[PDB]
Amino acid sequence: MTEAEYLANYDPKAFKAQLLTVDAVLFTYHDQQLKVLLVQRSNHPFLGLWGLPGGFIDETCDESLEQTVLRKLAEKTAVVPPYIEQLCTVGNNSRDARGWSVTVCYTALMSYQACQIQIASVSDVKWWPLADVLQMPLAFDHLQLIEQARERLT
Amino acid sequence: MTEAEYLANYDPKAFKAQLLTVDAVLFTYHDQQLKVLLVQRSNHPFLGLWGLPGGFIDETCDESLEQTVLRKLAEKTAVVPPYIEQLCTVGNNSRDARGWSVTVCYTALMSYQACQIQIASVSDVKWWPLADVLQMPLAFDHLQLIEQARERLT
Ligand SMILES: Nc1ncnc2c1ncn2[C@@H]1O[C@H](COP(=O)(O)OP(=O)(O)OC[C@H]2O[C@@H](O)[C@H](O)[C@@H]2O)[C@@H](O)[C@H]1O
Ligand SMILES: Nc1ncnc2c1ncn2[C@@H]1O[C@H](COP(=O)(O)OP(=O)(O)OC[C@H]2O[C@@H](O)[C@H](O)[C@@H]2O)[C@@H](O)[C@H]1O
Repeated sequence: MTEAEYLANYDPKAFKAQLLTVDAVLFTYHDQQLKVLLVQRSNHPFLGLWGLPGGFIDETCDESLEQTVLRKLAEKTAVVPPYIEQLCTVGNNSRDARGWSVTVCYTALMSYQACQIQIASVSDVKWWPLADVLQMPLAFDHLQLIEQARERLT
Repeated sequence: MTEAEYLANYDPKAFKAQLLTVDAVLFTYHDQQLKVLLVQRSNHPFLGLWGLPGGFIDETCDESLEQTVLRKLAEKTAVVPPYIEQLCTVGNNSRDARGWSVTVCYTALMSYQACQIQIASVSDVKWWPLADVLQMPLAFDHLQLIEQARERLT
C-alpha cells in the first residue's frame, strides 16, 4: 500500500476517540486585587456552577489550539488577553464524567477588561478575587488548573 | 434533564473528534554525546523514516497521558525512563496529514538504557547523536519537538 492510498483510505471513525478541550486561566489586578476570570455554566455537567472559560475544537474555523482558546474566551467572555501561553495539559479517565478526557490549559496575566457573556453555553461571567475561588465548588478539576496557574505567577 | 441523565444519554459520535497522540523526546549523554531516542516507523505516513516514539491512547490500560507515553515507550523502545516531564502540546490542522491533530509531547534527560523494538509498528530503535539527526528527515514535526526540548535544557 502507498502513502497516498493509505491516506485516501484512512478512516478515524474506525477508532475510539477521547474528549479534547482547551481551558484558560486569566489573571488580573483590579482594585489592587488578584482576580481570575470565571464563567457560570449553562450546560451539563456542573450545570449552574462556576468554572474556567473553555471548550471544544471547531475544525470549521480553528487552525490551531491557540485559535480555539482565544475564540472560547471571546465567545464566553468578550475578553481578549494580550497574549496566551500554554500552562499544562491534563489527560485522564476521571476528570470528566463524559469519558476519557484531555484538556490543554492556557494562562495569562493581564490588565482588567470588562467581561460580557456572548454565547448561550454560559449565563454569567465575572472576575472573582482569587481567595474566594479556592473555597468555591468549581467545575471539573478547574480548581487544580487555577492552583497550577497561580504557581506559574510566582 | 438532570446531570445523571445527561451523562447516561451522552454520545460523542454526535460530534467530530480530533486525533490525539503522545510523543516523547528522551535524551541521554553517552559516549560524550547528547543523543535522542528515535524509532524507524513501519506504518504510514512517513513509512521508513525515523521519528519519536509516540502513539495513540489505549483507554483499556491507560488511566492517564503519562501511562500512555510510558507504554508507547515500552512497546516501541523497551526504555523505561526514571522520570518524565510534559514539554508542550501541539495541535493544528497541518502537522498530521490524517487530520486535525493534537500531540502531547514529553521529555527527559536520563542515563542510557539499551533499547529494542517490542511491537510491529516499528522496525528499528536507536539513540541518535543529535548532530546526525539534523541530517535526516524526521516524521511529522518531530525535529521541532526535539529542538524545543533541547533548548529547554539550558
Ligand atoms: N465531545 C464533543 N465534541 C465537540 N463538541 C461537543 C462535544 N460534546 C458536546 N459538544 C457541544 O458543545 C456544547 C457544550 O459546549 P460547552 O458548554 O462550551 O462545553 P463544556 O461542557 O464547557 O466542555 C468543555 C469542558 O470540559 C472539560 O473537560 C474541560 O475542562 C472544559 O472546560 C454541547 O451543547 C454540544 O453542542
Ligand atoms: N485515530 C486513531 N486512533 C486510535 N488508533 C489509531 C488511529 N489511527 C490509527 N490507529 C491505530 O494505531 C496504529 C498506528 O500505530 P503507530 O504507528 O504507533 O501510530 P503513528 O502513525 O506513529 O501515530 C502516532 C504519531 O502521530 C503523530 O501525529 C504524533 O506525533 C505521533 O508520533 C494504526 O495501525 C491503527 O491500528
